[PDB]
Amino acid sequence: NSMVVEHPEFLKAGKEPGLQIWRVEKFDLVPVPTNLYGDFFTGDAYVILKTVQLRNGNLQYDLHYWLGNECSQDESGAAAIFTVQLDDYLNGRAVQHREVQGFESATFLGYFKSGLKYKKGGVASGFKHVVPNEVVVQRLFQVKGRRVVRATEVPVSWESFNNGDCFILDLGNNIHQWCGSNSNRYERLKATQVSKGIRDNERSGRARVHVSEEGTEPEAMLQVLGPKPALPAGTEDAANRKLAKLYKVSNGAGTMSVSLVADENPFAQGALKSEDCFILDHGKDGKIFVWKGKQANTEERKAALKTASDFITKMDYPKQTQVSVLPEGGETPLFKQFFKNWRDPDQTDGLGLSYLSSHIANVERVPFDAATLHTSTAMAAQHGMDDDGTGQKQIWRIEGSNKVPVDPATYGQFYGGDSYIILYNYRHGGRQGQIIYNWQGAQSTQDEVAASAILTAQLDEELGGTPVQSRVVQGKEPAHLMSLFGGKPMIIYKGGTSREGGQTAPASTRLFQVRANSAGATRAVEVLPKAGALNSNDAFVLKTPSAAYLWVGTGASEAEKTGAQELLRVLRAQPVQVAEGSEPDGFWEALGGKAAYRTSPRLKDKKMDAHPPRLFACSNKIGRFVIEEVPGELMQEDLATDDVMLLDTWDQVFVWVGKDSQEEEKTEALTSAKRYIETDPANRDRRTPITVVKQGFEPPSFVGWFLGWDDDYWSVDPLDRAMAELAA
Repeated sequence: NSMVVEHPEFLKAGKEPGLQIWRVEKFDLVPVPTNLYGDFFTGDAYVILKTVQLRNGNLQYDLHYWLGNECSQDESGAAAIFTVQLDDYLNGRAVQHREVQGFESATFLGYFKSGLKYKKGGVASGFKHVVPNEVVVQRLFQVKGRRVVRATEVPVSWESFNNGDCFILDLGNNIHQWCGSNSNRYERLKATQVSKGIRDNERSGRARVHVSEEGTEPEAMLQVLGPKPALPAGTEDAANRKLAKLYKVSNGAGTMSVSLVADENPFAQGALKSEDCFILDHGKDGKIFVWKGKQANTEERKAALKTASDFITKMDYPKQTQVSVLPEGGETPLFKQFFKNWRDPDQTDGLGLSYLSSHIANVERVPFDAATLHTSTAMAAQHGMDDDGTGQKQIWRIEGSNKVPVDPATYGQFYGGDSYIILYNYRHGGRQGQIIYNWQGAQSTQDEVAASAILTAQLDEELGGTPVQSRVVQGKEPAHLMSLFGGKPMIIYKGGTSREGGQTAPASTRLFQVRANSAGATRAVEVLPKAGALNSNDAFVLKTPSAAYLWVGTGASEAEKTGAQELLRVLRAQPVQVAEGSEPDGFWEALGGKAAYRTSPRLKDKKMDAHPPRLFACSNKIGRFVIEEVPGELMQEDLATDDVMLLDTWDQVFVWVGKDSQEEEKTEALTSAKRYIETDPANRDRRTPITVVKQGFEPPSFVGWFLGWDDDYWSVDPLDRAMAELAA
């Protein structure tokens, strides 16, 4: 028998986007009924194929296998086997995931946003997944977790209960949802999904969800559980993110040994040879990766999962540690970010990259258009532009502990010796909002940098606590800030001061980098006058006592050319146009010789593919900084009013502060972002802009990342809503 006859579900999954789940039953793959996706037997293992459509129309595969806690070695064996052999039928191009009950990957978790159910039983005890009528049930689920929401089947007893969690006592025609007196309001909201899911999927709409809390339990509940005793209380990353090591493997074709190849990230991409397999160990953060070179032998590549196991044992890591195997050419963004500038040899041509993260597979890529920007929060988000930047603005320089108004004639020029506050009014949709930019010169004195931080916060306070607050550090201006100065470029000088006090004298030979954005606005950044500071993508202006050069890189467009000559006007010099590759030698001598610089192009449109937006909740309690990734598609729902969240684009880190989060959390908003940035395994630029945003006053460049954003969402308490209209 063929396999495509016999697993025709496999044919569809191989050919259509969607999700397919089989349960391993006596060394066979048996489809799980669709409306039960999310239900898992704790004594079994399963195989999960997610098929994503790529944008060029091609299909991309994530294979996961999932082991329950009461799984036999032989069950998990089969699951591993099918995983390897399925990847085989898909021409070695799938990404493989080992997933363990309780600690499955953020990717895995994202497939099930009604949540997971972990049921008692398995094949060995004669249990199946089966809907067809005839339902005499008596089950108890403990619902636990805030973003990751898991419902675990537990003994039908008050001993199973506690004050801090939610419980569902499934009784067939009637589902009883119960909430601990110490259960937080957001957790109850989540538990309602589970209940509703049991009503809709398992009881085909026809059953009553009855909801209650301690002291108000129904007769039905009291009848099966007995009279209620006193219950106990509840049981709910760090700086283990930063460090990772890379290893070469010898023998999956025999017995495991490994060599250290890099002891600190970021790693050199060239360390990854095709003839071999490598392990990237991030085990202290709960994850390891296996990378298969396209040239490693078959014995080797088909033994990847086994190799991962051995490594976890050899290093004495927890058994629930996550494992990912990746084929050469099919690396995931999280993998590639461990390396110095990942360049996949082709990829400026083509739509997309190595991998499309499942959680943005749906996002329609909208190009930049100033005239329709005011209509597209999608475009706002995708381009980091809250508006076209032509609205009213005030600019101050910090002198001592005061805001001093900058000369309106010089709006656009910023000195590295100073620190600035720009107050900006933006307009998008039909609604108005405010942004306060805090620009910190690389040479500004600590007293003044700090003064500008405090003054920023005080301006926000007195503008009613609502403006967006954005810290930017010299040389890393966010896209929107550049676009605030008519058609002129934002000019940034290495380090003088514009204050009345003390004008200085300009340096003898000065080099400026002129970089443009999606919107065509440019910024000219003064840099060290060395050839090693050159870039093929941008225009450059070099000023020497002798003359003035306007060097135009082969990547540079019209916008960069025109931006550069507007700067030449400011410097009061006369340009000498000079194309890259064929330059007068008076130029090369002005830079002190010719060394090598950067030629490889920038990601531009593919930035989103390489670095999809990721949402985290973060927390300080215990004097320990802890973060939790929220899995799957970014939803407004995921923004809990008693939380401080982080939306990480690549270019910026938004921190969202909920109205009901704690004081220390709200005032640590900035430091939290800095800590998230400091600890990232990618070695993020410490200058990365941070933008603090308030619940109910989010800007377009933020809301535009969540499809389904509704502005009245918070007017009625979220839990009060879900109570009535969603359930019964």
